[PDB]
Amino acid sequence: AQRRMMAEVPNADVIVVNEHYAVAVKYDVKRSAAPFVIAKGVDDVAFKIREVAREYNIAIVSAPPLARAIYHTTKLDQQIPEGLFTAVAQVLAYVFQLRQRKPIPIPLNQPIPDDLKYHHHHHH
Repeated sequence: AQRRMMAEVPNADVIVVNEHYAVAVKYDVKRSAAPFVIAKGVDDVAFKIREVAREYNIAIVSAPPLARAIYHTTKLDQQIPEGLFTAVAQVLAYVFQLRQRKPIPIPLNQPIPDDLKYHHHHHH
């Protein structure tokens, strides 16, 4: 949650959002096979990421379990875990296929893996 992180949000391909979550995701294959997180924050920092993204016409999409799973499993400048690739790649496909405001609700097409979930859950 830095000015240095906030300066990177203009380079995002998408913000996955939804106590508030926002993760700014980039796909740049000359650097990494998997998308990577270039900004992330919760609550107010999440809304500052969103406001910058909207200023720069960067798609913001609501998929709450994906937003949370990315945030919990991916540090800044790190690739998302392999278990989230297909879900993020399908969000990216939708973003890239948009034609030339609340976030766009996108249904997930499969579950988020158990091992990337239950971050706040009290196990017995």
